[PDB]
Amino acid sequence: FWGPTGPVATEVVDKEKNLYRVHFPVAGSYRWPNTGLCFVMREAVTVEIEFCVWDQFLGEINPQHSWMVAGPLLDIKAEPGAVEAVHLPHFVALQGGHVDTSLFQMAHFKEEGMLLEKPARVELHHIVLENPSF
Amino acid sequence: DDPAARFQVQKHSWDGLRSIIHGSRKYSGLIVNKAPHDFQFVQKTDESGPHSHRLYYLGMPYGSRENSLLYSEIPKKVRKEALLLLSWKQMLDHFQATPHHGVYSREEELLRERKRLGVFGITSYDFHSESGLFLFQASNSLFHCRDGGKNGFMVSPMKPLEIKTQCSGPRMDPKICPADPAFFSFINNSDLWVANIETGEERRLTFCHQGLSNVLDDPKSAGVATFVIQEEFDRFTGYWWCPTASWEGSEGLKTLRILYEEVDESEVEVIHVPSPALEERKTDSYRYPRTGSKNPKIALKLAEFQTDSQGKIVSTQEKELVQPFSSLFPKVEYIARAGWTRDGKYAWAMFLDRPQQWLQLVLLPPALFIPSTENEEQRLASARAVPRNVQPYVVYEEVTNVWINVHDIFYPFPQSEGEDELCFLRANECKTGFCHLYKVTAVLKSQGYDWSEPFSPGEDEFKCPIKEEIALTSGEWEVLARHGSKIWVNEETKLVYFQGTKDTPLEHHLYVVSYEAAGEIVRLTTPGFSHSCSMSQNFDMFVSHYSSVSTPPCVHVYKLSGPDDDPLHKQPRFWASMMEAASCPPDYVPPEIFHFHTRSDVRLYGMIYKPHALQPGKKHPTVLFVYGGPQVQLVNNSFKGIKYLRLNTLASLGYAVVVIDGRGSCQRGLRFEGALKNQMGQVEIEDQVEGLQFVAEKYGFIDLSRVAIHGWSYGGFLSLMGLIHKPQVFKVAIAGAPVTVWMAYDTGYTERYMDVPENNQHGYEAGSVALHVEKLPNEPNRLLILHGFLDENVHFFHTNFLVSQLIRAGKPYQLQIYPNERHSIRCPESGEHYEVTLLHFLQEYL
Amino acid sequence: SPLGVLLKMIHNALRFIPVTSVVLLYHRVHPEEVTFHLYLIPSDCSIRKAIDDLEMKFQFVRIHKPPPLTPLYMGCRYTVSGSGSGMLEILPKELELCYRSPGEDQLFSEFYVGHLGSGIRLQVKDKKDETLVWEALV
Amino acid sequence: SPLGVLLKMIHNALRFIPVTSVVLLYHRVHPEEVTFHLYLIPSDCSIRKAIDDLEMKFQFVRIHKPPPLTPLYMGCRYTVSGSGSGMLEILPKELELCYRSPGEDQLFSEFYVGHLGSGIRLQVKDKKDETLVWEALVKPGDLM
Repeated sequence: FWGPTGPVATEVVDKEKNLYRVHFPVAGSYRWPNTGLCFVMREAVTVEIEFCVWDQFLGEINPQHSWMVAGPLLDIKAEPGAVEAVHLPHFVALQGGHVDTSLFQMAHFKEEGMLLEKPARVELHHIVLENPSF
Repeated sequence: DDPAARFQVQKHSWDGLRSIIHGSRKYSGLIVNKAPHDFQFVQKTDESGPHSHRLYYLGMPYGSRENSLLYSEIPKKVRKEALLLLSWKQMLDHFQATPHHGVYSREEELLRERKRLGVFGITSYDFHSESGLFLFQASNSLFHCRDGGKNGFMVSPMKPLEIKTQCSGPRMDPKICPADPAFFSFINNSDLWVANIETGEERRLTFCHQGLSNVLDDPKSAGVATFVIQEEFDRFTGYWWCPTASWEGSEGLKTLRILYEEVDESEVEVIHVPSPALEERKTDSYRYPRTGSKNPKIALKLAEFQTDSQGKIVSTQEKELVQPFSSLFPKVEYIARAGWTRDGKYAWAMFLDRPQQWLQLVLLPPALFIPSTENEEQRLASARAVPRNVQPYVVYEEVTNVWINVHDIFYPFPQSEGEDELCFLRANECKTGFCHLYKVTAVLKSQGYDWSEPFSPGEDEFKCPIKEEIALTSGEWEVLARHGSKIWVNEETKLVYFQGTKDTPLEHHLYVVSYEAAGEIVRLTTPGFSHSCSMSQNFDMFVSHYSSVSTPPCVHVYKLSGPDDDPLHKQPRFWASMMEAASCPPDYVPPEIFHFHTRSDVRLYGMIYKPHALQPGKKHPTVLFVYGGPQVQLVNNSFKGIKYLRLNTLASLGYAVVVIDGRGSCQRGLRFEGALKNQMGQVEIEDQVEGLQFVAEKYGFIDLSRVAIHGWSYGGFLSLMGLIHKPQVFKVAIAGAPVTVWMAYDTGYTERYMDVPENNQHGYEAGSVALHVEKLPNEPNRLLILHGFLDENVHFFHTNFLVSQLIRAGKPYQLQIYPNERHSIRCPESGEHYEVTLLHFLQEYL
Repeated sequence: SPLGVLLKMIHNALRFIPVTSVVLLYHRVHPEEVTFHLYLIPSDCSIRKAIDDLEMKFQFVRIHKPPPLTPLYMGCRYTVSGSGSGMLEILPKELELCYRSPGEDQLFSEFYVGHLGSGIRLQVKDKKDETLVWEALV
Repeated sequence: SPLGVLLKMIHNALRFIPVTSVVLLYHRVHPEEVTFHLYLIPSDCSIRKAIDDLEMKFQFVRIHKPPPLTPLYMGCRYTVSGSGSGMLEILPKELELCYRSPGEDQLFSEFYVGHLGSGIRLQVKDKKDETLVWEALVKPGDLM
């Protein structure tokens, strides 16, 4: 979908890779229900997105059951410095209790390895990140 | 006293107890991890790439079962305050490192029993830096690969190249020649071979094993560490490459020496122990040196060979010392360790005598070894040919009144500065009572020897006097030497990195000090944990695999960083993490450490597992788990879940589990360890009993009327000593694998913590529990004897003779055999039976 | 680049944190017997679309039942029952909500119905304390 | 006597053991009869695509394959029961999960039933305790 500009479907290049491209012609975006998530960028832009797989990134890490997958493992291809928020689909537990908001560990991959950034803030069903979204 | 205030354990069915053990198993699999080990740092030397190093190590990814060679990429720059968890990239492409269902050769399974390697896969590998060569043994066949030397690094995994051979049998113990990485060496049929990777040419070097018949009739081996050396002195190789290449210069050729230990085990007692193939009903002979019997006749020897630029072993030559080894070195029973000085000038060796109160380090220069031929005129000829000046230098001589623990720390410096007078580092426990490093400078003053005539050495014959012995550490703590710990000596910054117990006896911390002056001892690890560390050869960054009594083991990668002018105060900053801390299971309660003081006012440490769902007021049945013997410390601030989950299972059924290290347990110095000297088995139980009465007073849930004492090796021996000498306190005794007669156990252990039976008759009669069987209880179901039938360390004879003397004294028992397990119950099904039998026995009769 | 969500949890003890997402039953229109598969998935439409791609390769079509309204705890054992429990042949007695990728096939309960008709009652219940969390008539 | 801790219990059970059931359920509609191949191979990821390609060029079909909830412990054979075994042909029953390299055809269980009809039940359980490792009934709906 496309938030402020009305119905514009995200371009898919092939079903078997699950790649989703768009060009934003507008400042600002709205939550996509098909992705269940939202990134906001304040100008016209190309972005490519992947929903790849968590298994070939986390079975390569040993205490993987000292974590659980709680999201889609986004891959993003945009120019650096211009994305100003990404919202990842958090799965809620704060409606109940016994969950800390501070010890949360966002997974920023590189070919180096897993990085565990500290997220800026957690929503009910998303989290917001800072501008260097790689 | 009060049956309304004595906790009753719920009597589960046998299938219930299995259900409990399986629920431990499911959680247990996640808890066990087989942490990465055998780290090898290699720089990337690029200054424009992303990765600063490549760390190579052994590990199991968990995708598969067998542990394999892997690597991580250590970057030049971490993003700060966001931890880097390393990718575990595979060198090899998911092949079987072991054959189907764990079948090995009998000598491979024996070597894995001596090293206690329970894990499957590439257990050990060898590495050569400059060539980037990884030589390892997979599926009883040597393999190799190369990663980033004169070649480049990789990002995909490769195929491990197999090494083709004409030799029939396993090729054990492979080592790359450090001087020439194209050449390597291995043991085949207890004889030393040498090969060359790219051309495939192999070549035997020793001829001590005729391969004619059984080992009762073919007794000479070469390059093989024998039984007592493998299982009590923690040495598994018996050959050491010379690290440098010398040139004898015929026209262009290049010599390559190897020091090896020839062993003639003919005059040592042979015992038969049942083979794993029970259907065949045959045994295996084992040259097992019983206490008091004579040890193998040992000797050091040089197997040299000479090669060319085309890469062929042209010449070869066995060499042996100018006099026989036993005569040139009287009072030398065991070669504890050996190797070479890094320049290649001398081959060193730690000798040790039969009382084990007299250890001495010796340097053997290669010219002392003449060729070996049966022609006695060629022998005299080269006895004339060896120079008068050259000499073995007994450099260091430790003498003690308790026993010598073998400390493998020995760092000989290069001595080209001041061209004599070797300066080395050496751990010395006998001097002050605690294992401390020293810098020692001896003076190699040769007096001149005629090696053709045979002389008798004196008592301080080759002993060089000491120039100086500066003490780099001191205190009431020790520097860790044994059990494969080591030091790391940066000679450029002139620092020595060691491990020690300086902060507390319960924790192993990495310390650094300078060997110019003992200024201060800088700790490089966080307190409250215990650390197993491993440095880069460039001394810029290390790994530490560490844990605590509460937290599981993690493996963090630290980076030494600071102003280079002050290397001693370089701050270790956490760079990245390799294997982060696992999940403790929800039923797992981490145990409580305590300490207390005896009537002699010595401080003993102990653990306790509290009963889960503890009810105040209620008194509980107490399992005193025990080892209590030397060279093992049960109580330390370290994760007791991956190896002592059974203790938690007991706790989860409601048993108090108490663990005490009484006097004898190591990492607390020689005077502490030496309270069992010639009365081993006798003093430990008083320390364990006093630990019960203290824990009974401190915590109010210890029922003295229901005490079980469970042990497995020396612990099972003590559990039986507990039931004999303290019958009113210990209700039952689950004695696994017990050492029931000391006179039957092997030399290396017994001859060291007691001595030869002619010397200590009262100590042997009071310590062999099978000779004290009349004092066991007349009541039934108070004694459960467990034993692995195919045992080679604590032979089945021990349990058999105990049961024999129980029969003769008319005393009941119970007994459980594990017909296929050597010394640890290895197979998980057999281990599950062991645990359900332990729970059942406690449930019913405690 | 790849980016991933927070999934830190803890190491000391259990939490079994609840999940937000949906539980989905898929259908068949096969003439001999009609087989339903009841899945237990913790994620959203992209993982569902990957499952859709697999199921499309093995001829499934699906109607969208409403989501659960109580949060359901990750990895817990949830007995599945139903009106067709016992009188029709269905459901292995157990189910975990643990995540695995669509590359490694998901946990599911078989349901032979014969005629699809309209639809019959289903149940899901926590094995810990026997609480119904979801039903949908299909 | 250097303390064999003797905790042991290293089953090292793999999460591949659910997808070892996926290798399970190969059937072939070449004749009027229908028959099955059963495989349970952990300790290699490549065995999936290997036995997949091998048995579709050997003309077999892949079925639903419900996964065991428990990643099964290695070193123990698992028996086969059900309404199928004892009425229509199954050549071996028990499966030992042992490793072979992916380039080799493994041990498999062969299962002939002739005509299919309403279906027939196959079950995989343990002989150690007789708990349910795996349980399903075959489809007449996932065929050509």
